[PDB]
Formats: sequence, C-alpha cells, structure tokens
Amino acid sequence: RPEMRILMVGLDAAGKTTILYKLKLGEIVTTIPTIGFNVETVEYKNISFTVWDVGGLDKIRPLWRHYFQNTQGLIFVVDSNDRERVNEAREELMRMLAEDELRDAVLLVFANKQDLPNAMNAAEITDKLGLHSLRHRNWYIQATCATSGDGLYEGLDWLSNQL
Amino acid sequence: PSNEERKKVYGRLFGKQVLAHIHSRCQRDADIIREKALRRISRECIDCALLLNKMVDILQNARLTINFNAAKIDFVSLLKNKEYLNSYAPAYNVGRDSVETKAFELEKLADSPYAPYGQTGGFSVAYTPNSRTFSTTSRPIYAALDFLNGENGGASAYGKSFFELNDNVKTNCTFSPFDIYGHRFGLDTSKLSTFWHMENLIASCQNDFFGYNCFKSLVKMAKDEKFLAHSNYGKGYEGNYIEAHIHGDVCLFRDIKHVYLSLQENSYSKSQLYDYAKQINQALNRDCIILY
Ligand SMILES: Nc1nc2c(ncn2[C@@H]2O[C@H](COP(=O)(O)OP(=O)(O)O)[C@@H](O)[C@H]2O)c(=O)[nH]1
Ligand SMILES: [Mg+2]
Repeated sequence: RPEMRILMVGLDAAGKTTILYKLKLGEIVTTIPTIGFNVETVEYKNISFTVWDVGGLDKIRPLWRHYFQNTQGLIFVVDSNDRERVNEAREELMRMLAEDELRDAVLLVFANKQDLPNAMNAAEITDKLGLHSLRHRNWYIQATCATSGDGLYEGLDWLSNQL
Repeated sequence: PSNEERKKVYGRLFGKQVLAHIHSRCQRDADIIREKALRRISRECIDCALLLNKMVDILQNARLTINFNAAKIDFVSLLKNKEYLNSYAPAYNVGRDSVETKAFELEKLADSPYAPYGQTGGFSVAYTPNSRTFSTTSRPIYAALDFLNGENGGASAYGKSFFELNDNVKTNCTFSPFDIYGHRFGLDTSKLSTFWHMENLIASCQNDFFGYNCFKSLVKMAKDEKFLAHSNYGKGYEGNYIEAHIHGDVCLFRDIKHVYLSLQENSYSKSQLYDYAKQINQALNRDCIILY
C-alpha cells in the first residue's frame, strides 16, 4: 500500500488526539495528556496514513527535524472557539511554515470544534491564520467536529488527492 | 477496526496514561526535586543553576539505545518483524508484571477505561496472563539513555549490537537511575522521571565511591571535560546505566535512527553483513545500518 507521512500539530486542547483516535478507532477517547506524542496508522482509500500527534514541539524542535524531510503532510488543528488564542496559533503556524525542511509539505488546517455555538467558521479562521497571504504552499482548510467526525474524512480526501 | 487492533490501541493508551501519571508526579514535586538536585550540585563542586541546566541538556540530548545480541538472535528476523517487542509478546513475565505494577503505580489506574487492557489479571499455570484483553502494547519497551556514548551502546550486557532510536522517542519515556527489576531501585516510584524532569534523575542517580560513578561522569561531561567512560558503564545491571522505558511501540525502521551491528558478535559472516548493510541502507536511502 502507499504510505503518507503526516505531522499533526497545533496548540494544546485544539483536539489533535481526539481527531487521531476518532480516525483510528471511531471513538472519543478519554482526555490523556500528550506528554510526548502519539502515532497511528489509518487505512483510508487504499492509503496508509502515518499520523504523528505531537503534543508540543515548542521546546523540542530539533528532536523532530529528522522526520521533516519526509513529512508529506502537515495537519494544523485549531480551536475555532478559542478566540483568545487564535493569533498564538497563527504565530505557531508561521513558525512551522518557516522550517526549510517542510517547504514541500502540503498544509491541511482543521478548524475544529465547530459544534460550539461561538466558534468562528472556516473563512474567519482562514483570515485570522493568514492563509491567503501564503505563497508557494499547497494548502486547504476544513471545518471539523472531532467529537462527531464531521469534516475529518474530507480533509483525508484532500490529503489523498495531494499524494 | 479489528478487535485485536483495538486491543493494541487501548494498550497504548493505557501506557500513555502511565507516562502521564509519572509526569504528574514529577510536576507535583518540581520544587523539592530541583532543590535536592541543586543540593547535590553544590555538594559536589560555582553557578549551580547553569550546571544543572547543562546536565539536563546532556541527558535530554543523549541517544536512546536498545541492545541486542546478534549471535543469539537472528537480526534479519528481528528487522523483518517491522517492530520491536517487549517480553510479553516465560516465568520471567510474572516478576516483570509485579515490578512494573509496583514501580509505575499501575493500581492508581484501575479506574481507567483502559485498565482492562493494561492489567494481566494474574498469570495462569503456564505463566500466561489470565485476562483475554490484556495487551502487550500497555507495557513499555526497555531501553537505555546512553549519555556517555558507550562503545557498545547503553546496556552492552544484552548484546554488542544496539538500535539507536530517533530522539523524539525520548519524549515518550520514563527514566530511572537503576533498572527497576534490581535491588537498588527498591521499587521506588519517586526515582522515576519523564523527559521533561531530568532534574529528578540528577537528584536520584548513583554517586558510588568505587567503580563507575554516574553523577561525577555527568558533572564532568557538563563542564565539557574530555574523558573516557568507565569500563563498567553500561556493562552490568543496577546503577551501571540509566534505564529508559519507552511507552509506545518501536517500529523498524520508522523509529530507528541507526542500527549498530557488531561484526565480531554475529551469526552472519563479514561479506553477508556488508551485503545486508548495503541492501538495507540503499533501500532506505539512509545510513541506518552501521557495522562496527
Ligand atoms: N466541543 C468539542 N470539543 C472537542 C472537539 N475536539 C476535541 N474536543 C475537546 O477538547 C479537549 C482537548 O482535546 P485534545 O484531543 O486533548 O486536544 P489536544 O491537546 O490538541 O490533543 C477534550 O476535552 C476534547 O473533548 C470538538 O470537535 N468539539
Ligand atoms: Mg493531545
């Protein structure tokens, strides 16, 4: 089978682990602090996604550069309900996209937690992350709800097409 | 999802809850741990905070190794499994379950929804776990934090060969200054730390007055003093190496930086070993297999 390597990053509490194990198990796992990382293989549309759920590469950026050369897809998960931290997520995404070893990876943004009443839609997240100001980057944004599963397999569809 | 696959995943989640428990213990005792470590630093030697940060950076940037003996096991069959497995995948396993239960405080996780997949339920007469849901993936893979860059790895007692894992794996590990199956560890959970609390290790490692001295070695390495490691570093058990517990799976060669194959201690010939290194390395487009 063809394999695609995916680094799933983003601020804590954005919903990364819930997304990973919703794709892997179909369940909503109990909140387990991601002290280091998780990693799971998801078989979808004849593709074997290897997804790394990194808890926080903030203070350990050198430790993950080894994979950067072969990282085919970056999934940046954002809490669409967390308006106080969306610009922090913008700065983190800029730091990720400034890595020269990730220059060829495609970007998939998950605007997560759309089930919450005060969550901003995919367009507003697109504006506050500055995605339209990007150049030479193949990117796409997908509104998701990790709890129910809406939007996840659509993002997996886009990543599948970018393979 | 396959039911056995769900079993493995639930096991891994239990292991991550073990890691989160140890990390919670270390977060609770950060101040007393730092004060004890600085107490040792000022006892041995200057600016202690900077020296403590140097030692922490050395332990954090150290290579993670898993030793094996290429003369007793087929390394080809080991690599073709695509995964490294712990001892659960055997009367040794019962004492391992007791030692792990008391060392990691696994009973504090009995209320977890993943406890059925991390509990053996005792062992039957054949030294096999009674629980049909217990998963190998719930218990860690044993490694060593080879901070002195040992000649034959971090735990040469288990063989002259060793994997060097990718450094990110260290973020999923607990660390102990003594092997938890030995006498000096004493089943003391307070001697365990996480990747983000190496200070505890510095406060807990041995400072023996004869033989290999871990504390003095780490202090001298922190001061950028060039020296050769003690000949007993990583050769025995007990305090000769810093034991690491990888909570999660180790996949070959996904999680493998290098494989140091011993030329002397091997069941394959020199020609065959060079051919395997050339074949695997060319297939991976990396210098993973290193003969020495
Ligand atoms: N309402 C809502 N909550 C979510 C969603 N996804 C995740 N959460 C919650 O957010 C919290 C943190 O999620 P987590 O997976 O740990 O985020 P992570 O730290 O990035 O891995 C958990 O309590 C989840 O229940 C979502 O789509 N909607
Ligand atoms: Mg997480």
